Amino acid sequence: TTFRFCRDCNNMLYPREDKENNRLLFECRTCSYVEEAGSPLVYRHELITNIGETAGVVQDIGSDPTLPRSDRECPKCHSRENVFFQSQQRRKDTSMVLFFVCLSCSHIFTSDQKNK
Amino acid sequence: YIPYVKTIPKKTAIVGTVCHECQVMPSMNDPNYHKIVEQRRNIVKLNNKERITTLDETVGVTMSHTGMSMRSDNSNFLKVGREKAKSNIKSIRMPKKEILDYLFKLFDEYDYWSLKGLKERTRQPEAHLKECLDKVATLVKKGPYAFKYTLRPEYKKL
Amino acid sequence: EVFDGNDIENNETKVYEESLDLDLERSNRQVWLVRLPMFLAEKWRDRNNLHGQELGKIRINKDGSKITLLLNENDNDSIPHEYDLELTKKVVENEYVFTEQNLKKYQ
Amino acid sequence: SLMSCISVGTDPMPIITFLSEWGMEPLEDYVPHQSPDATRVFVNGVWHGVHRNPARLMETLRTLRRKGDINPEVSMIRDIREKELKIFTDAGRVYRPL
Amino acid sequence: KGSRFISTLQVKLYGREGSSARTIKATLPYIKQDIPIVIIFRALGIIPDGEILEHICYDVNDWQMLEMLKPCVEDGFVIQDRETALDFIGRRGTALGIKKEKRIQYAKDILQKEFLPHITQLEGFESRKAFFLGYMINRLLLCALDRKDQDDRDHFGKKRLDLAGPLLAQLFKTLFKKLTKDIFRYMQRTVEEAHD
Amino acid sequence: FHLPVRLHRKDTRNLQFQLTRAEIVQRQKEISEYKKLRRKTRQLKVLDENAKKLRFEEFYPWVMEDFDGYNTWVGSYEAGNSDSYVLLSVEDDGSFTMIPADKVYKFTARNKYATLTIDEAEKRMDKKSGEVPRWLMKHLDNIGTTTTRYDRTRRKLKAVADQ
Ligand SMILES: [Zn+2]
Ligand SMILES: [Zn+2]
Repeated sequence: TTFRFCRDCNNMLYPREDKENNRLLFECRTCSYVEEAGSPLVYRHELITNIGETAGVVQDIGSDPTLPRSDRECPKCHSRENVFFQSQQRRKDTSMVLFFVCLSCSHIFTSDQKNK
Repeated sequence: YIPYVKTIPKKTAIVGTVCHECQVMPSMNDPNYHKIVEQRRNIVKLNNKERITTLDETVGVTMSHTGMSMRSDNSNFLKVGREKAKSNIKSIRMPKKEILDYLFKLFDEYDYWSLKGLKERTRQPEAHLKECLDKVATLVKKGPYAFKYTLRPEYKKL
Repeated sequence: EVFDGNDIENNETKVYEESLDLDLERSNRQVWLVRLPMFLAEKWRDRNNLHGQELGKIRINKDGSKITLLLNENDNDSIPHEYDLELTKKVVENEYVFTEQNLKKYQ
Repeated sequence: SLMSCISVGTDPMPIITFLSEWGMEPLEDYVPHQSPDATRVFVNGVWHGVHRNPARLMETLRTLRRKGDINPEVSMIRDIREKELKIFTDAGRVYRPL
Repeated sequence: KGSRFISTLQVKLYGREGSSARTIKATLPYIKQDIPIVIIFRALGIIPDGEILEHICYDVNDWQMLEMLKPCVEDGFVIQDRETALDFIGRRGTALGIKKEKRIQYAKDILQKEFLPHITQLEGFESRKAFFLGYMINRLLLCALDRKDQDDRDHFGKKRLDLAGPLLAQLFKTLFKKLTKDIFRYMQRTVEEAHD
Repeated sequence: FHLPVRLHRKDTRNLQFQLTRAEIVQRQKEISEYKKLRRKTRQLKVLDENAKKLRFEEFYPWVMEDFDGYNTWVGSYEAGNSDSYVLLSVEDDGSFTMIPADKVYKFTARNKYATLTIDEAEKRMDKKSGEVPRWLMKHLDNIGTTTTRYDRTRRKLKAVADQ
């Protein structure tokens, strides 16, 4: 879901319906600014969310001395050095799958063999 | 609309527009370099505050200016009583033979005359000064000009 | 310097002898916003100095992308004579410099 | 514990001044969408500014503390995952040597 | 250093997971009611909703975080300027000593000297207060969405030990404050009662 | 902006019903045409002079309004970098002129979208309805209530030009 913001006053643009064209238009509630919508999606409820699994990865993640090291091979550069950490989602419903960050290309891959 | 806003006019003018934002940083390849680093390092090293001084004099001497001490204070600070108590003087009653004319001339000046001013102007004891005032004037306590003596209507209405 | 508000009575014609409208004459004037270090800012912002003397020179490469400042020899060899002006924002908008001063009160 | 010690606290102002002169941009002009990779800087739990190169700043600060310029009791923590830099100077923190 | 008093600020996320609209309200001293975060943000000088969301969320693609913030803006949509927000904040204040004229200033004073005092207390630091509030909201939302675990109460890093120094410091200040009041009372009595 | 423009210090409370400069000028023209004991013991808290001067000086924020009221910006004092900047001015000769900076002000536009009133806002906040209508502003705009100074001034100016 994308929250478009107004051009003239920066306020968020809520969806509105025009019966003359039966199209989707985003309009402002204060300054009367309109724009044609690019997508027909208006709400995205994610009960089972995969977002945040790899949150916090930075350009210098390998510099962290606490993260463990591994010898698994990165399948994009043929490198053996990498740091792995479990999913960052704290809800007690996630699997113990790992996520490996390569120290040579900053690529993120997983060791899971079920869904990948 | 609103008829009043209480503005504060001033002489203002635009004297330029900002086009470039810059950050001055000394070059690392200068002979004077690394002297600012020492200056910056001295900032944290500095300790402006100073520790409390400890008096090395005999404890008995340091405590001689505390509690019941023979020494008397010479300060003139908040001596309100001394400032005003210094002024004090008595005065003899000017006889009715004389002050009777003084009061009526006083009343002719103003029609609502207070007690404190009357003692000051007459400069007489309030004891006898009361007798003449009550005999000639009356005091209104419940009126708006409460606690002010005024000449009685018998003589005022003349 | 309190004064009336809307002033529907037109009291500004006699109270003030100068135009109250903002002056745009000097608006068309380029300005550079520069942040200075503690040592440099402590001597350039002092009102007991800054009499109009030449504090240095500004050197710009012909192709641009690099700006440096060269101070004079009046620093007493206590601070670097060369500085690098890092352009934090090459394009800047919605920024302006405005001044203010008192107005004549008589007539 | 035997080697446990409790800090006495120091003035945090000199540290804040030092950070500002070393690239700690003031929080007044921080645009989150214009630099979504910068590390926030905290001093005694107060967000004072942001830094674009946290690695160099931490390396400098750590060297300064070891050299004896900053009070040893000062605690410096860099949460790389969270992109935060916390500096604590208030008294009451218990520390031990290593 | 300076006053040694403690002021608590709480940001609450009303409603449960089964609610169709969950809003965030913050508790300010001497206000008696919980105000929406957006209203407070406007009172600090940020009227547009775009910047307020920017102050809270630091990622432009974190649509999940932005979704939970929509109810807040809807609740406080009717207020769209500093003066209206300041008056809305002020009228909730428990002063009742100002008829209506200083009401706007009263709210501004409260947000300056009693809102996040540990940051600063001088005029001209509304941006810092706004940024810190967003950080608290950001931390609240991250936990609410199950990205972080609730802070441990037993984590010793968040605990402080007061030795003889700090303890006597607090006791001495209170006693000294009592001493200063006694000194003033004698001065008032001496002037009024005409004594030496 | 619509010249002339005025930049003065004024009270910003109720900055929606204040007469525009053009309205004041028009009002002047028609006006000319039409005429054609204490407690004696008080304790004061000690406050540093600098803050008091700033408080008194900054009591009335800067207001920038154009002739027609189309643009109305209100400034706020910023202490983050008030005394840490040194402005540089370039003359029309290639040289550079040094001018120290004094203060930094943040200006925000006002009344662009016809804000509501305190009484109206408070009523809507109360449980008058389950939720405010998504297009409440649009509905009230047609009724004519909750207008802007620019629209308010333009109609008045047109009401005079017609005669
Ligand atoms: Zn808009
Ligand atoms: Zn790799």
